[PDB]
Amino acid sequence: SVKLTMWIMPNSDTPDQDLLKVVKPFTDANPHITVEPTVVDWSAALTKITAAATSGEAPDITQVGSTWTAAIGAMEGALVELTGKIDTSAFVESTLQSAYIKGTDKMFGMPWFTETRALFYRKDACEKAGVNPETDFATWDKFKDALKKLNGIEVDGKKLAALGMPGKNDWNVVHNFSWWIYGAGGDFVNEEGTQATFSSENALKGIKFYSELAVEGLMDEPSLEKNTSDIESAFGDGAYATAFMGPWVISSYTKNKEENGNDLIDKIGVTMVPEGPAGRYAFMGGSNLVIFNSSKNKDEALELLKFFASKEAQVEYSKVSKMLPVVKAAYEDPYFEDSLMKVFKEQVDKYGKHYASVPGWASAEVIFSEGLSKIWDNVMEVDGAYSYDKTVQIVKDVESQINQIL
Ligand SMILES: OC[C@H]1O[C@@H](O[C@H]2[C@H](O)[C@@H](O)[C@H](O)O[C@@H]2CO)[C@H](O)[C@@H](O)[C@@H]1O
Repeated sequence: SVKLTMWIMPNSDTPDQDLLKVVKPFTDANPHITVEPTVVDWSAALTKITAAATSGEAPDITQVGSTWTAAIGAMEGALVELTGKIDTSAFVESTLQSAYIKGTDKMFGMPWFTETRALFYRKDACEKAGVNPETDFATWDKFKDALKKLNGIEVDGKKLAALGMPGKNDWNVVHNFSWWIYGAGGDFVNEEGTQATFSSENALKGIKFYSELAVEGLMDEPSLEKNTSDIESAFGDGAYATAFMGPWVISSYTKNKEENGNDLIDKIGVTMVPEGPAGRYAFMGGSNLVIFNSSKNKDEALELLKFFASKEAQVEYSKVSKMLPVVKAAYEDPYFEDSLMKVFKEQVDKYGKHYASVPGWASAEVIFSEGLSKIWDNVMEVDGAYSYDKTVQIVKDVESQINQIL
């Protein structure tokens, strides 16, 4: 029979089992097609996918970060063009921007799932600090005042940091700055996506406001030396009062309770990111699916992508992974009325903003990760006292690099 291979990026402790649970109805209905997933770590995925495209040794299908689709699709003869092959009228319209190469009419990926980053908070810590989560995180200024109340108060048998966020180089370095830049009134690029603009006065204002939360002692400075994975685990172990995280962590914390009784899942809530002077904006990300032009089973590969876009598969994928569907009909299922999941859906719908879907963006994220993390080294006073002037110089240099890539 036809043996389809596909690469997936992990966001759970059992990536392959989860995937096989979703595709079992497809293999049942199509007995002559089998699906075998192979996990590729996030840090290695961009290089591994790029090498697969240029060399011609690839699986049939791979997951791709939504923000990388245009970079891979723009590579001569790398991907099967999907424009006209997938019925996109059933998708959440906003999810389609990252499936195309901006400015062209060429679609090289299919939207698979969506995610955003929301504000997790500890209900018990807020009660002790006199913070009302419903209202006190609503704006930048209220958020900062709430962190001041939370900072260093003893909950149970430890002093909690008010906000825990990672600072080490991973792909989330830029994502975690994005909505602060947006909320300040700035953007990474011009409307056309051909010019970097995050050294504007407003972009710098958002960068300054967020990074100086750590200067002012409201962020756990030691956590800035760690990556997203470590902060997610630390929050699940009760280390912080608040953290901005994606919805998949809810699955981790639920499993922690089942496996050892860690009750952390029972004393957290989630609210939308605080509103800045520009209005409310949120990070919109997720992943798409692509078919390698080197595939010798392109017919079956397209059948499988269409399955992943089916309502039933979209609903089941969200339940197992906690990611958000990209297909409108999936939200008819009552599972999405859950008090935590509804926050993520409302936030990405009303306020979600995705990066420009341009071929150079994937390369830009490499530079963003290496460049913007130097801001956290400035805050940590590794090499000299903190200085906003140094942050400005870092951002100017990064902007010059990104302009050259674009
Ligand atoms: O920037 C690449 C890619 O990142 C995606 O977020 C990932 C993140 O990179 C990873 O470290 C974390 O553990 O999981 C998240 C969600 O899968 C983001 O969703 C994409 O839009 C983006 O293209």
